[PDB]
Amino acid sequence: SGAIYVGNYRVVNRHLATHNDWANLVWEDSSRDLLVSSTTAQGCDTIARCDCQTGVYYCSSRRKHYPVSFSKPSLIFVEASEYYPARYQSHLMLAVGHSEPGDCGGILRCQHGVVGIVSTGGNGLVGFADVRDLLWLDE
Ligand SMILES: NC(=O)[C@H]1CCCN(C(=O)Cc2cccnc2N)C1
Ligand SMILES: [Zn+2]
Repeated sequence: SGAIYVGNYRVVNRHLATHNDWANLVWEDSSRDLLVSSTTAQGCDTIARCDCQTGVYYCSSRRKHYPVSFSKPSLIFVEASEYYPARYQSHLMLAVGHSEPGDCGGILRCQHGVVGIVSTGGNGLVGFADVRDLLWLDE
């Protein structure tokens, strides 16, 4: 679990969005595993606007943060799960690191701010849904 709180927006993994997230829907994209909902309170976070390929993510299944090198956002095949059929997930960045289901929502940050959230994993890999291209989050 986990979310990004920026301005009057909450960014979560689409597959973990609550009834309240869907009742206050701003934008969602199944191909990216992202959903953004509106909030009444002003959020705690800054979004990175950069091309960093290194940063640090929070791994809830270890209660720890780990440094990672990650690929540029791209279209990557993701196996079928209970939440989606087998498909290509876009804007996804992979890195070598620990992740379990439950780790989705952990933030990846670089020195400029929030880069994205954990969205996929397994086999010693961790995948992050990129948010740096969503310029409207702080416009
Ligand atoms: N389609 C998606 O974005 C995900 C939906 C939930 C299930 N998916 C995983 O990759 C979970 C996972 C498996 C094993 C270790 N770590 C993990 N985070 C795919
Ligand atoms: Zn950066």
